[PDB]
Formats: sequence, C-alpha cells, structure tokens
Amino acid sequence: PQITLWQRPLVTIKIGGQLKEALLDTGADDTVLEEMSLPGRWKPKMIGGIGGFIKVRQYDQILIEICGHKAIGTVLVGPTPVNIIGRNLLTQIGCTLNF
Amino acid sequence: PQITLWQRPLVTIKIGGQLKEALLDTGADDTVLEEMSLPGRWKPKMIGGIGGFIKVRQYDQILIEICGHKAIGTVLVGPTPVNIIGRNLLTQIGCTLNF
Ligand SMILES: O=c1oc2c(c(O)c1[C@H](c1cccc(NS(=O)(=O)c3ccccc3)c1)C1CC1)CCCCCC2
Repeated sequence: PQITLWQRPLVTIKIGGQLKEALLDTGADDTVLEEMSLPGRWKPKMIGGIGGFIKVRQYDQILIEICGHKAIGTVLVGPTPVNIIGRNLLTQIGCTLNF
Repeated sequence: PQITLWQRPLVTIKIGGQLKEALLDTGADDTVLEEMSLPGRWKPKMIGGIGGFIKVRQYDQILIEICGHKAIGTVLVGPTPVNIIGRNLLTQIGCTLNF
C-alpha cells in the first residue's frame, strides 16, 4: 500500500501465533521487540539509541508476517519503548521511500 | 524520486547557512540535530527513545532546505548520536512509504 506520514506509521504483525503492533522505522538497521519468548538458543548484543546503549538477546531465522507479507530473519528482544521494524526486514518486503 | 533501503538513507541538508548530513527517519516524531547554535528563543524539553531520555532545546519555525525543497518547522537541538529528520519535516516535502 502507500503510507503517508501525518501520523505514526503503525502496522499489525503476526508472530508466534499472536498479533502485535509495530512501528516502521527507516533509520534503524535492526528489528527490535519487547520482552517475549522465542524458540531456539540466543546470542548477546549491544545497540545504541538516542539515549544510550542497551543489551539485547539475538534470535536468528524467525518467521514474522507484516501486512500480509512473509519475512524470515533476525530479531532482537530487549527493553524498547515500542516494537520496531527496521531495514533488515523492510528490504525483504520491498519497501521504499518516495518524494 | 525513489530510495531503496539496502544502505542507510542519508541526505544533505542546509540550515543556518551550514551544510549537514542527516538520516531520514520515519520513526521519529520530530527533527533532532547535534549541538549547534541557532537564533531565537527556545524551550527545554525531554524526549525518549531506545536507551532512555535526553534533554534538548526546542526552536520553532526554522527554515530548512532538504534535497532541493524548502520546509519550515520545529527543530530540537541536543546530544543525539546522529542527525535525524523526523515526520514533521518529511510530510512537508510529501514523502511516502510504499510497498
Ligand atoms: O530511539 C531511537 O534510536 C534510534 C533510531 C530511532 O528511530 C529511535 C526512535 C526515536 C528517534 C527520535 C526521537 C524519538 N523520540 S519521539 O518522541 O520522537 C518517539 C517516542 C516514542 C515513540 C516514537 C517516537 C525516538 C525510537 C522510537 C524508536 C534510529 C535512527 C538513528 C538513531 C539511533 C537509533
């Protein structure tokens, strides 16, 4: 579809059988989500934001559906203010900027 | 124009007669710039994100040139790690997100 930016670009995602809400963020390289349980083993990571660094748990090859589109890649879990969909997954669904 | 997201979406902007490079961010409500001097009165504020809150100085009605287009709007000045162009200026040059 086409999304204008007069209000926050929020979308529904289906992950692990449940529906959740997330923000489409072109400035982020990675996808970051709130504290939840995921299958498999994990590895550690530090990412910096506008207010400092945070430690996160990294999970690879997770399936996640965004507005009917399917993607499979890395997802990070940690203390974030909202769920974030970043460039790593925006490229899989073929999303672009237009002005 | 159409921009892909295989790499970071960086652009050059002109403010206060100074050249700067910035990141197009659909997730940010406002525009936040690194510590610099601007003319006028300003009000202190707190904005939060990944990692916590930061204190900034808010200036209103600042003119900015972004990739050939003029725009007017609020600008927040403070210790952000990188220059960010948010939704309040992006809407003014009619940028949309498409997939
Ligand atoms: O915190 C972040 O860290 C980074 C990026 C990013 O897009 C954010 C976001 C952000 C940005 C600007 C202002 C606000 N604060 S706000 O008031 O505009 C806001 C508050 C809550 C929710 C959304 C927006 C929040 C966070 C919401 C996700 C990516 C770009 C590069 C910078 C470093 C990483």
